[PDB]
Amino acid sequence: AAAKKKYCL
Amino acid sequence: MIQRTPKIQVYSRHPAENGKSNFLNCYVSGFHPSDIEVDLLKNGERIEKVEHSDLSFSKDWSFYLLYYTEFTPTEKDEYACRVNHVTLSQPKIVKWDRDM
Amino acid sequence: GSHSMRYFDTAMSRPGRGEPRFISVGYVDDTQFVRFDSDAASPREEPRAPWIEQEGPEYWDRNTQIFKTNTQTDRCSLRNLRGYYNQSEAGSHTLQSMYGCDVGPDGRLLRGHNQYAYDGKDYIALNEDLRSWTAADTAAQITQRKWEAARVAEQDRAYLEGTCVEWLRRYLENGKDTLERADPPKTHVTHHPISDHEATLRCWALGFYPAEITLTWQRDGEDQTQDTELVETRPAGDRTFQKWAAVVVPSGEEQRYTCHVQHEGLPKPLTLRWE
Repeated sequence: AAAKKKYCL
Repeated sequence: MIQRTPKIQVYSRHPAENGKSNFLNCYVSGFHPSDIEVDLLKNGERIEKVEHSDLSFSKDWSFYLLYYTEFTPTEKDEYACRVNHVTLSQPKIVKWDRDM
Repeated sequence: GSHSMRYFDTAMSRPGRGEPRFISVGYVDDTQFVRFDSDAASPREEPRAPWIEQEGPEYWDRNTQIFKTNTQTDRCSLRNLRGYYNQSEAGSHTLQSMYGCDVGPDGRLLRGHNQYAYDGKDYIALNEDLRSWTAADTAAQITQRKWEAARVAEQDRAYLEGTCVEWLRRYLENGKDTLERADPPKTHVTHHPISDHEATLRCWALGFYPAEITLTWQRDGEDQTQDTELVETRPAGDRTFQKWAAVVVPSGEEQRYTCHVQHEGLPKPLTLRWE
């Protein structure tokens, strides 16, 4: 996917 | 919280020619936070079918939006953009000037 | 020339008005190609570019699921940030992020980006090494500690050096008739008397892509930086951009001023004068 999995800050 | 006031530009998509169809743009940039109210006016009246771009922001985190609608400039008609934001005491009105 | 792919995500709380809105918009250079908005009636990865429509339903579905999960992650993040800054549940706050890659003419990685801002201030950023973090304050040091324990930077590095560069190269090829075409500015100078003693010269650049451009006025060869009014580069709504630069000139001295335009679309830099 071009989107990246994000991480909770 | 830091807040940044919008810069406002009002202009046409293509150079303006009386009686020829065009798009009227109101570009709001440099503002924070992102809630903003934008109206396009024709002789002081709010125009109804106005579209806008998807909210995005520049590298320095300030937001921008383009509001646009089709129009036909004429010698008579006056156009403008009215903007409100948390940073403004009252709505700001910037008139369309075909030389800016 | 060089190219970038970047996502710009905004999550904003609105207490009393539902959960925080999440919008994510992806660009190649100055061309938007995808949007996801959690407030859209049926949230989906939505094409903003005809060359993306070419990707199959599995691409759409995969990204759609990443955006939906990202919406929940950004809400997690906003709840944690409110607590890191001892803020009350009454106020609206905004978390922004930008991530993606830049590549050169050969398609090789120039550099990766992953960074965040809270309430308009930088909060944490992955360093250019793609291995360590720069935290703005003691709250972002808590996120840095959590992300160091969980080896987040490695996952980000792998995305930026792999997935991001591979997709950018693929988008550039599928979109080559537009993404790889620089449109030069159409330029002209206009003159507007102010008084008997002065007039404005305005140097216009219209119809150009990408948005990066340099417009300057020189008087007798000297840059008039301080005395030039430069408007923010603005979109026309048909993919191209516009900009002008104006200087106030003493009457009769117009020919001493020259407008200089540099743009990647032009075969060579332009020097223009009034008439």
